[PDB]
Amino acid sequence: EEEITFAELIEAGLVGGEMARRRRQRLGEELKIGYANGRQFHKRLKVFRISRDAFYAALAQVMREEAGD
Amino acid sequence: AIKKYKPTSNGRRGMTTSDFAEITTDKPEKSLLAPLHKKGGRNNQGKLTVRHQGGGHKRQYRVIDFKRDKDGIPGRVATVEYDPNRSANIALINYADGEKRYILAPKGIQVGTEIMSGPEADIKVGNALPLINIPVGTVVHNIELKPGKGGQLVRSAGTSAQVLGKEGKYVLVRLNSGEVRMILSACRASIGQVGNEQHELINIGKAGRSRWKGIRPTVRGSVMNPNDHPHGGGEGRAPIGRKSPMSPWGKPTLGFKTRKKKNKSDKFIVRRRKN
Amino acid sequence: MKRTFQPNNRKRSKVHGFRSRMSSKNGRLVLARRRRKGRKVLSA
RNA sequence: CUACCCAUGUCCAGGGUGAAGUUCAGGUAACACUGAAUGGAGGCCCGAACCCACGCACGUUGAAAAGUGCGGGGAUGAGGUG
RNA sequence: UAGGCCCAGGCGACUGUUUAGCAAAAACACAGGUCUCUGCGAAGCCGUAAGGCGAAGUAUAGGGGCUGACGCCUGCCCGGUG
Ligand SMILES: [Mg+2]
Ligand SMILES: [Mg+2]
Ligand SMILES: [Mg+2]
Ligand SMILES: [Mg+2]
Ligand SMILES: [Mg+2]
Ligand SMILES: [Mg+2]
Ligand SMILES: [Mg+2]
Ligand SMILES: [Mg+2]
Ligand SMILES: [Mg+2]
Ligand SMILES: [Mg+2]
Ligand SMILES: [Mg+2]
Ligand SMILES: [Mg+2]
Ligand SMILES: [Mg+2]
Ligand SMILES: [Mg+2]
Ligand SMILES: [Mg+2]
Ligand SMILES: [Mg+2]
Ligand SMILES: [Mg+2]
Ligand SMILES: [Mg+2]
Ligand SMILES: [Mg+2]
Repeated sequence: EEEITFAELIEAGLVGGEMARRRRQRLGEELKIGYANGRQFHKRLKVFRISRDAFYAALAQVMREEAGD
Repeated sequence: AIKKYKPTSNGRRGMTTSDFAEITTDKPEKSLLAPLHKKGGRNNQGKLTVRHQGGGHKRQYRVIDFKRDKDGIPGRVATVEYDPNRSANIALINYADGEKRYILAPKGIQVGTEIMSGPEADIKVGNALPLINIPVGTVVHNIELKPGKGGQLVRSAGTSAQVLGKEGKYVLVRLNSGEVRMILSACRASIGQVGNEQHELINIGKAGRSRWKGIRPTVRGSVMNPNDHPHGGGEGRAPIGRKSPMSPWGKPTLGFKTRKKKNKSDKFIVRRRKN
Repeated sequence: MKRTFQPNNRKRSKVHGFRSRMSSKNGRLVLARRRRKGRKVLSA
């Protein structure tokens, strides 16, 4: 039942600009689902049926490499 | 179904074969053939460049519509014939304006049904239409990559691919090998799964039966001279005397990926196949 | 005992013939050599 | 000449055995099956032409720079041959 | 003119192929099994390049490695090398 919502992607900082483009360019390949836009990214999340916890784990991961993991 | 021969001799000991339950006729349409001579794996220099090929029963090529562009015109299934070049079976269509064509016969269909091929045909086996007008979750076969070129993706007997969602000008599609890939939304596709799925269970039975499908014997590498293969020579039944098994042209042949690194299509492959 | 030489004329002319010799630079070299030596039979 | 491939032709006396299927019956819950008739499958059997080359003997400045004689193998096929 | 037969074991499942001219086999092949690469201008291969085979095929398809009908099975080790 929509383990992830669109507002989650929004608050994750995944909206336009350059920083959010880097955010998606990282997160996508960190999930092996390639690149997308916001809506396309959400639809890919839905179609591959990936779990919320692994999504958050990779989120924290890519923030750490952003912060110098 | 599958017919099993009774073991009257060592020849047919385990042999089995199909039964052609669906073939409705036995004479091809005359005005739809073309000459075709086998080539025995020899390029335009008369040199052998592909081993294990040659001989076999003479065939005659049927011409098949892979574009399926005639639209708005309701065709009609007439027969289901047997094609010695494909692996699947082909059907004959009678368009209501007097024209006859061959179609890869998907499973389920039988003589009498109707066909439409426009971007307005409804979701139904046999019909064809561009990918955009196709709802999500349906199975599909005979996919094409460049618009207006004709299908060249999943095509053999029993294969079937699936649609997975819409995008701007691309579509997410999972192929038969479990690979996922974006595809231009303007291409056409063919509903339903290719019939004749039992084709994978057939047991050949005896050497001659593969001989007369144009297949020649293959000599294992480990029994040649060292002059002819990186496996040659030895005590006499000696193991691989190298760090990895190698192709006859000196290249590793276990797990050594070969897809080109700088391919100009990787931007369309979202999930490489797994196994 | 099927010996090596099985005579035939069409084959001979299509292989060692004159018009085949005058069909490539090397054949013309052969003909020039034969002429220079002075042989009485250029081709076959 | 020999190795493999491509296109187009052609050759294989004669006799056995009897798969599937079909039709009858019995049979069973109909089936499982059993028994007859029909049918004519098979890298099936025996054996000439043809192809091959397992044993022995002879020959070894030979009839012959690889043969002959008596036996041997396949013989509708992964056939032989122009 | 016209099959000697029988009782035991080893090897190879079988019909087949092989050192023209000292080796016909337990060697090769094979039907089956398994591993691996390949999303289509596919991978591989020939060619310096055009041009081709693969294939007028599309993962139930194609190439490569090992094993070699069928029945019962294929144990432990990832330090080293790939
Ligand atoms: Mg091969
Ligand atoms: Mg068999
Ligand atoms: Mg050897
Ligand atoms: Mg070497
Ligand atoms: Mg060695
Ligand atoms: Mg026989
Ligand atoms: Mg021989
Ligand atoms: Mg004799
Ligand atoms: Mg015999
Ligand atoms: Mg044997
Ligand atoms: Mg034998
Ligand atoms: Mg010898
Ligand atoms: Mg012997
Ligand atoms: Mg011998
Ligand atoms: Mg095999
Ligand atoms: Mg071509
Ligand atoms: Mg072996
Ligand atoms: Mg063994
Ligand atoms: Mg083991």
